[PDB]
Amino acid sequence: SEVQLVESGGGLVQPGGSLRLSCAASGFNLYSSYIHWVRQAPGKGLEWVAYISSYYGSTSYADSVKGRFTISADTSKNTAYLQMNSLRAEDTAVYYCARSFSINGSYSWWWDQAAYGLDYWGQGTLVTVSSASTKGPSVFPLAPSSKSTSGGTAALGCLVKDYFPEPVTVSWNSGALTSGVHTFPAVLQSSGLYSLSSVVTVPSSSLGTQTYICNVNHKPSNTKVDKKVEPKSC
Amino acid sequence: IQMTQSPSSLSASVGDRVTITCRASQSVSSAVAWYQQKPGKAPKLLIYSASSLYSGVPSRFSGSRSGTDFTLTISSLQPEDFATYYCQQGYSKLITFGQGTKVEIKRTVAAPSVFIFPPSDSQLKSGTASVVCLLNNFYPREAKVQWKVDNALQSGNSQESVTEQDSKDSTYSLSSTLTLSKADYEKHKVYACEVTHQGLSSPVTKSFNRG
Amino acid sequence: TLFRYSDWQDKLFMSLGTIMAIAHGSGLPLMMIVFGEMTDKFVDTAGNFSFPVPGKILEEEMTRYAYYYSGLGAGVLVAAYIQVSFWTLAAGRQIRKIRQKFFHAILRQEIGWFDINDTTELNTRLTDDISKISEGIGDKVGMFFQAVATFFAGFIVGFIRGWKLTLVIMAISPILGLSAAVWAKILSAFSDKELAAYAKAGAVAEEALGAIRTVIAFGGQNKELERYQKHLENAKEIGIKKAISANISMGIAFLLIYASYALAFWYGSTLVISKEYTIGNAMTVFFSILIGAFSVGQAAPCIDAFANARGAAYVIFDIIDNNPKIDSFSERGHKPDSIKGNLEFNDVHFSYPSRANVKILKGLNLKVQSGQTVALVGSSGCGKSTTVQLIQRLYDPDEGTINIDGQDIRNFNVNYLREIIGVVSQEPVLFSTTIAENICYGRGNVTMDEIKKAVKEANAYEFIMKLPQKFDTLVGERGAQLSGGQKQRIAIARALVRNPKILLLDQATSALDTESEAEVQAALDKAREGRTTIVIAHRLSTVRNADVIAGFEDGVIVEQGSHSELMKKEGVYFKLVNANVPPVSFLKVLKLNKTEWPYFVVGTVCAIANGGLQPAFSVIFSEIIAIFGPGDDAVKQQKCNIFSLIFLFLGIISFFTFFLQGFTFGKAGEILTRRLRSMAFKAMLRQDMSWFDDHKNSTGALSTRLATDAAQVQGATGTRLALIAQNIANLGTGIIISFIYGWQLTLLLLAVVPIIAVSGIVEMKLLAGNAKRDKKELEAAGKIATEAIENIRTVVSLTQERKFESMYVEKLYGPYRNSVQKAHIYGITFSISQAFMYFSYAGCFRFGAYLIVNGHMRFRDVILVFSAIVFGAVALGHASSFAPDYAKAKLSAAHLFMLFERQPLIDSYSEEGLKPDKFEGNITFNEVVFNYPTRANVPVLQGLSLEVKKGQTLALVGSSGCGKSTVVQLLERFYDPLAGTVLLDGQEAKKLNVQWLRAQLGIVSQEPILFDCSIAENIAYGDNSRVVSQDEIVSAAKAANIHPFIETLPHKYETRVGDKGTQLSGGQKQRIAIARALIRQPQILLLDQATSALDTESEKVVQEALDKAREGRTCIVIAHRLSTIQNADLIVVFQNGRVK
Ligand SMILES: CCCCC/C=C\C/C=C\CCCCCCCC(=O)OC[C@H](COP(=O)([O-])OCC[N+](C)(C)C)OC(=O)CCCCCCC/C=C\C/C=C/CCCCC
Ligand SMILES: CC[C@@H]([C@H](C)O)n1ncn(-c2ccc(N3CCN(c4ccc(OC[C@@H]5CO[C@@](Cn6cncn6)(c6ccc(F)cc6F)C5)cc4)CC3)cc2)c1=O
Ligand SMILES: CC(C)CCC[C@@H](C)[C@H]1CC[C@H]2[C@@H]3CC=C4C[C@@H](O)CC[C@]4(C)[C@H]3CC[C@]12C
Ligand SMILES: CC(C)CCC[C@@H](C)[C@H]1CC[C@H]2[C@@H]3CC=C4C[C@@H](O)CC[C@]4(C)[C@H]3CC[C@]12C
Ligand SMILES: CC(C)CCC[C@@H](C)[C@H]1CC[C@H]2[C@@H]3CC=C4C[C@@H](O)CC[C@]4(C)[C@H]3CC[C@]12C
Ligand SMILES: CC(C)CCC[C@@H](C)[C@H]1CC[C@H]2[C@@H]3CC=C4C[C@@H](O)CC[C@]4(C)[C@H]3CC[C@]12C
Ligand SMILES: CC(C)CCC[C@@H](C)[C@H]1CC[C@H]2[C@@H]3CC=C4C[C@@H](O)CC[C@]4(C)[C@H]3CC[C@]12C
Ligand SMILES: CC(C)CCC[C@@H](C)[C@H]1CC[C@H]2[C@@H]3CC=C4C[C@@H](O)CC[C@]4(C)[C@H]3CC[C@]12C
Repeated sequence: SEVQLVESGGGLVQPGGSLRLSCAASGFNLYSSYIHWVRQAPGKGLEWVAYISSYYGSTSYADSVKGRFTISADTSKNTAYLQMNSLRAEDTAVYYCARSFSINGSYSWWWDQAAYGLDYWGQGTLVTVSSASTKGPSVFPLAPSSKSTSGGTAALGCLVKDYFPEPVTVSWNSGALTSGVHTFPAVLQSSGLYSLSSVVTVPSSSLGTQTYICNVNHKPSNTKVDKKVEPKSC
Repeated sequence: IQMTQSPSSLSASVGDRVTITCRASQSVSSAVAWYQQKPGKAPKLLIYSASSLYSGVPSRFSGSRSGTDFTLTISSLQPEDFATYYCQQGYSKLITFGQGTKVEIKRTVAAPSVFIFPPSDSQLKSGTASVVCLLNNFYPREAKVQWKVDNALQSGNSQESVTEQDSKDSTYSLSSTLTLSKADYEKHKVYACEVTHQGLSSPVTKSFNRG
Repeated sequence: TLFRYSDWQDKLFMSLGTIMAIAHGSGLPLMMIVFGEMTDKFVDTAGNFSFPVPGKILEEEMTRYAYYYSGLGAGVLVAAYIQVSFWTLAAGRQIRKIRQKFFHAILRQEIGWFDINDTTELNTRLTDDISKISEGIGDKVGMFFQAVATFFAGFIVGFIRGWKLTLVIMAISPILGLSAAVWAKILSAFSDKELAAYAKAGAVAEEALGAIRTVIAFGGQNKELERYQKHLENAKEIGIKKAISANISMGIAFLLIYASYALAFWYGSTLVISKEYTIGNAMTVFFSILIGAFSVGQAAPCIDAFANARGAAYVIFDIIDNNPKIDSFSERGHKPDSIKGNLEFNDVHFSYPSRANVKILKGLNLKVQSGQTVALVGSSGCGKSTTVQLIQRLYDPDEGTINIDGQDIRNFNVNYLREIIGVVSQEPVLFSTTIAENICYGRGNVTMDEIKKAVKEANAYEFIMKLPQKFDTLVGERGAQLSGGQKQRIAIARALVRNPKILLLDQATSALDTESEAEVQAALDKAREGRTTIVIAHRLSTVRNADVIAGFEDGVIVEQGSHSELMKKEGVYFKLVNANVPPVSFLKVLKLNKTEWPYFVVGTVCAIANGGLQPAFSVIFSEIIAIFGPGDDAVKQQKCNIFSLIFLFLGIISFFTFFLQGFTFGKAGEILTRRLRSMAFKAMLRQDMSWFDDHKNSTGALSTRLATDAAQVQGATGTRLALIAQNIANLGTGIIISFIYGWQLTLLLLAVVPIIAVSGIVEMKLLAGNAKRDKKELEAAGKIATEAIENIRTVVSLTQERKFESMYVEKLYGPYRNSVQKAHIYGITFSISQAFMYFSYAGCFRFGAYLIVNGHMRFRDVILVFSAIVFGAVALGHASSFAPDYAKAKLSAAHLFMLFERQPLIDSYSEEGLKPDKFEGNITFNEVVFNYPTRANVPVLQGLSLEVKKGQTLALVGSSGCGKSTVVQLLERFYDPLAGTVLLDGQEAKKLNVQWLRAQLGIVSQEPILFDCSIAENIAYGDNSRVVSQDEIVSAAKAANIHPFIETLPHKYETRVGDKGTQLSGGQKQRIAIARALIRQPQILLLDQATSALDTESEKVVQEALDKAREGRTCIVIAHRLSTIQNADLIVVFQNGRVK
């Protein structure tokens, strides 16, 4: 067929936990080429993790994980496991599988293991390492100040706060207007929770006539919320 | 076996010679690669071994080697570009992708406009505040800001986020969230926020009163 | 004796193959005769005047000799080729005739014969044993004859050419004879002891793999693994002995062999000093006797293989000549042609040979008038389908009689008898062909009008005008691309294109809707106009349209009548009314032991020594020729004393190094075999109950996996490393010397070495290609035969064996053409092999004469180079073919490396999962949809709900195996539901720690087993992970009401209930199960049919014991005794996997 690597597993654990990430290939035989496990930081960079070759039985881990993670490669059903143990807080990254390159076309030799690059990948399963669990994001509307720019470009929004886990949808005019709306990405709060702020630019020419709502919809907490926007008055 | 994509976060315009240097560790010796990744989506393989392209890849991308000064250069820049490239190297059971670069589009310096808003009394009850003195529609990305509560060098109480460059006219925005617990935001009256940008002939100063 | 099936052309083939076998075998000794004469001329002319700078006589003689050599080469070319082909052609032809006649007499073989034996034994017998005969009679006989030829020719050329020396040599033979013979007795006895001890310690895996399920419930992995290790650590003590003994003996053999060399050389040095036997005639006797020895030595297995040939062919011939009771193929039968539909029975008794300890027929007395329909009823367990099978005489009853119009059942020519009647059975199976072709097989020759008219009338035409490729769709392996009710309708279309005179209808309306049933009913009704039809009763709502209606109570006519005649007749009817095997590397099979590297190091250093021993004998031989040029006796004879000793020094050093290499690698091998045995078993036990419930991973095949493939891996690990190392030394210094000495002869001979060497390689390549194509064609015909060894009873019913015979032949003719290609492919390269050994002499020596004349290298150097290379390659060949089959133990390693890594979805070892502290036995089912992914076509549970409360009970009433055992499993979490959830104690069982969950669920299954231990050891198996106090046993021994009878036994808690423990009843070993489930203090029970061997009291006592501690804790019960169902707390029925 066409080369198709998918992943599985993954989705929640705290520090001190196990997990199993299963990369199932489709379109080729597993034991012909090498298999790696890259890990994309949440917003920072892209760092290798391991590999295994099931035709010379040769495994190899990067330092930061040695002894802790274990790879394996079940060639009864074209599958490549990565079992994880004792996860910290510096491992919330997303974890793509990958297949290292071969030049001949149908197998790879031992010399120069994966020195021609990695060609096919999957789409990463995102994993996390937070304590406790998730809570509700009580919004506190960023009401435009009464010192608003008279007939200028007025900022206004609301702060959806203490919410987990990602994502949450924040819409304006209840899905009828998001011009000038910037959904600032989810930034993390010290104890482990999050905060995002969605603000919009408006002229003060209409501040009397039109009055809006920031519309929040926090799906994994089983809750959908509203809170009207108002130009704040002393 | 360490890798350094030295000119991190490039800022080149469409239609120009564009350069990337990815200076390696010692002697990888032509076994490096070059990956281009558009955000959120898996990285692609662009070229390998520092010379020779993959399949399906356009022939406007140049790979150059010299000793251990590598280079990935461009001249076409079809706007399908503008992502982040990572130059992994692979050698002796140790593979390292180095910390890559990005490519920012060019535009005129966009005047930054600041907005400050005291936290909602709807909010102060829970025992905290989170006041935001952010910015909007500024170019370039480099903006220095100063919280100054009751005329003080506020440090360590700022966590700023920034969206990715606008697709249409390519400016930025900013959100800075100064938080304060209940025991704090009750004893100070004038809360002053400052910004510093080259678009501003004068680094300005947002403020308010606690009422 | 064994060559019966032979035309004349076979005999001509064999004989014109044998004579040329002999005339090939005699081809080296003549070669040595000429070698003698030529070295004589060379060394004579050399010493009598060496000419490093009138000599052309040397050339005249050497060209003469080149003609002799090559002319001899041509001779062996032709004779080699003919030996190979003609022998393998006679092989192929005779084996094809064999196969064909064997089938045609397995179809003629009755069903009693099928009731006796197995049905994979047969097909495997076919495939393997026919290959066994083929290789046996095939060609090994040719090679054996050429062996005896080269032998007697070696000794004769000896005595003819110099007799004193030949007697010296042949005199000490009986000592080498005694030596290698006691070598054989030693090694054979030790192999026997070793194997017997293992197979005494491998019945454990076979009694704890024939019962994987009870184990994997009660938590008995590690108890087993340790019952295994404790036995492998007995067998190592004898493994080691065999290692040292066999390899001492091998070293001895070489000490003696090298001792023989020294003796002969010193003697035939005194007898050359005396000017009696010249070097040319002195080297002749030497080498000819050497060649005699090597050939006749290296052809013993071509006798073991012939023995295998006979050993197989015995049973095959035993069957082809076998001749049964009533013959499915003899036209000797008094077949009437006009007859009514009369069917009269009387006092027929019939028992089974395969089951004679239960009377199944008890004397039936029924009359069937012509046309009048009787409809048969009866309960579950009397033998209806049995009676049908009888009516058509697949057997012979004991002391009764059936007749048609009084005419005997021994009258009807069986083709007539089973082509005149028709039957549709419980599951009439469809073979692997079309629809039109199944129907054609209905009769054999029919009309398309009959076709569509039956098809329609058979209620079964719509899907045809719906089916893909409407007319000719492929109903493949066991009817997967169908509905249910279509299969009985299509069977009825087949059976109606038959136009029978007696019809039989059995359970063919079990998964239909009513209307289609009624259609086919009225269709056979409007078909019966003078004939009878007998039908076995599924639902007594349609039986009503009968002339007479009959029931059974133990096989006799018990109740006979029509509707109202029985409705008040009060018998039984009244109560019834309401394969990739991913290849492995080498590196991986090795990494399987990088914890005996010291042994590999000793052994490979030692090996390289042992194997670089020829370049010695090349340079030694060079020096022997060198000393004999000028002619000063005094110092010659002293040099020759020296060289006899050197041979003696090599005879000792060879002993030590042989014994090391052998013994060291014996140790490494034994160790790795013990480790792979243990590891693989332990990995078997950790697999979910699907993998074991396959037709591929049976107990036979797994037990073979352990008992041979573990052994075979050592081949590819150690011996192949020793062997690569050997040959590198044997032929690296070869070429290194031969380049320091022959700048230019060496290249020329290197340009021939590959032929003598790559006979084997080119044959491996092409023989492998054709062996693949063969095995494929063989597997086609094997399919066609697996059919009528599986679906036998049907095929003899339709009598349509004889169509399968020709269908079989049509494929059999594939592999025969395969063989006829293999002949020529094999032979031409074999002959170039044996053929090209002579042309090398010719070329090399003629060229060396060229140089010597021109003056590039002394004759001692041409003899060096030539010996170092040519006897190099010829030694390489024998070395290699001493190894064990590396192609066959690089796959074996693959078959264990796939059993190692395979990750079961339900890991029976895992240390994770929510552990619940204290457990309330609240079991719940949520519309659980289920099917065995083995026969994945019938959804066993079609959405099922059940819910029981603590201390309470459930109980599922109904019919046998209706979907009533699968519930017993989905809690023990063998299988997982296709759909549905079984959340336990409020929480989902797809989240518990499986190792924990089964620790609360005590079970008394339908057939409890007692292992090969003592009874104490056996019950206290009831709990593991904590040893059982002896009183715990005793406590349950009074609980389940069993402590008394124990006090009668020899060893109360210590008697041995053996393999199955045949010392026991059904009611006591079943009772032990209660003893067994109760030591765990199990929360929920599952008392699946504990009373099928429990007597009244045995159960009637223990139910008090079953429930008393069951009080305060649930139980599901799925049994058959109403008098337990009634007092139960709850109630459920199961109809086709559904509740109502
Ligand atoms: C030349 C003088 C003639 C001496 C005659 C020698 C033997 C014949 C003596 C009596 C006849 C007895 C009939 C023997 C019946 C079968 C026994 C036999 O005998 O079995 C051949 C022998 C073993 O048989 P196998 O294949 O089973 O071995 C593997 C052994 N186990 C299986 C244990 C690993 O063979 C072997 O292995 C090892 C053989 C060692 C050969 C070493 C090669 C050196 C080559 C040339 C050097 C020659 C110099 C002569 C100088 C002449 C001067 C002009
Ligand atoms: C048990 C653990 C196992 C471990 C774990 O691997 N293990 N441990 C130890 N071994 C082991 C070690 C060594 C052996 N060898 C057996 C074979 N050898 C041998 C040497 C010289 C030979 O002849 C010299 C030339 C050849 O041609 C001749 C004779 N000739 C022609 N056709 C046939 N013979 C000839 C030809 C044409 C002419 F015109 C005249 C001639 F004279 C003279 C023949 C054979 C020595 C090596 C076997 C097994 C193991 O395998
Ligand atoms: C493919 C097979 C059949 C190879 C055929 C090779 C045969 C036909 C060749 C091999 C080398 C040849 C011999 C080599 C040596 C010479 C010596 C010369 O003074 C006369 C020809 C003579 C005697 C040649 C005869 C033919 C010969 C034996
Ligand atoms: C097993 C044995 C008997 C096979 C028969 C060997 C035959 C084929 C060998 C043995 C003797 C050989 C012949 C001996 C004499 C010569 C003289 C030479 O100048 C031309 C070839 C010729 C005529 C030889 C041709 C090949 C030959 C006929
Ligand atoms: C076991 C039997 C059937 C093997 C048959 C061997 C016969 C065919 C072989 C064995 C030894 C051979 C003889 C050995 C010695 C002589 C005398 C010599 O000056 C030339 C070769 C010649 C004339 C050979 C003729 C063929 C021969 C007799
Ligand atoms: C059964 C086995 C051991 C018999 C071996 C025979 C050996 C031991 C004997 C038998 C006949 C012997 C030869 C008989 C005659 C003589 C003459 C003498 O002045 C020197 C030794 C010499 C040349 C002998 C050499 C050794 C010899 C070959
Ligand atoms: C079958 C085997 C065990 C036979 C025993 C080997 C005997 C026959 C061989 C082994 C080595 C030989 C001896 C080696 C050394 C000596 C002394 C030397 O200056 C002349 C030869 C002589 C006298 C040899 C006689 C024969 C001899 C003893
Ligand atoms: C098939 C292989 C093993 C044998 C091939 C034989 C060839 C390589 C050998 C056989 C006999 C040799 C020839 C025999 C006679 C002479 C004549 C002389 O004035 C020059 C060398 C020359 C011309 C030799 C050259 C090589 C030669 C033809």
